[PDB]
Amino acid sequence: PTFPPPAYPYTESWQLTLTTVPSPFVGPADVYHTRPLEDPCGVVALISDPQVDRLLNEAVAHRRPTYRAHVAWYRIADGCAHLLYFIEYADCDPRQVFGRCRRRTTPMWWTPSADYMFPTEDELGLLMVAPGRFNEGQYRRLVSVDGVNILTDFMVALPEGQECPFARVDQHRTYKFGACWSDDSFKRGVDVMRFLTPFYQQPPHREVVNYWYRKNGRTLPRAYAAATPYAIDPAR
Repeated sequence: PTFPPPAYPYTESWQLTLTTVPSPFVGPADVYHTRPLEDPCGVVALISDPQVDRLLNEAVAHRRPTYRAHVAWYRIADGCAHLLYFIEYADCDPRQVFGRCRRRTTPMWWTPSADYMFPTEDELGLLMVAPGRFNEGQYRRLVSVDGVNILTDFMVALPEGQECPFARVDQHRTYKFGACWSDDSFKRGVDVMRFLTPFYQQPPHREVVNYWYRKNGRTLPRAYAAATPYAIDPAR
């Protein structure tokens, strides 16, 4: 294992430059498939390298001392998207790992999902812990650096008749996924804080979900295999 890296000071705010959620429909998205669970109470890894390092390298090549960024996730439905996650970064260091920034917002979450979903350590993936089957679907990631957008789709397939006995299904029954927004709605403006809720940064978020997982007798994996461009064990 490794010790935690050294801390660096940053300013946390509710918002930075964006008050509305960026449209997820700004371009085409490469498609990946999350790896099937070995058992229903396992962890789904929405992980795939966005190759955002290219954009940081460009900042260095043009001798720009900082970069700006944001990350958003969405559930894609027919003709519209449900909100899921949004965070913004400013005064970021292009010679450090993504997200090493002097300014960042609180992550903004769809709270029912935040009960069992949280970002990966590098902040560019999501982990989905012991999901109810209702979580099946198409998850889009937006990674943006200096106004350049990278889009990635993650297909989450969960077999019919398989569900974790302690899956979080209570909040979904009450709140579901929230409203669904078309491209034209994103263009007119969907207010971030109107529909999403400020939340913990990734490390305490991970540990809050981990506490629930461990209380139910399960241990988070030490590593997570990336989503693949092909489907593994596809159904019907």
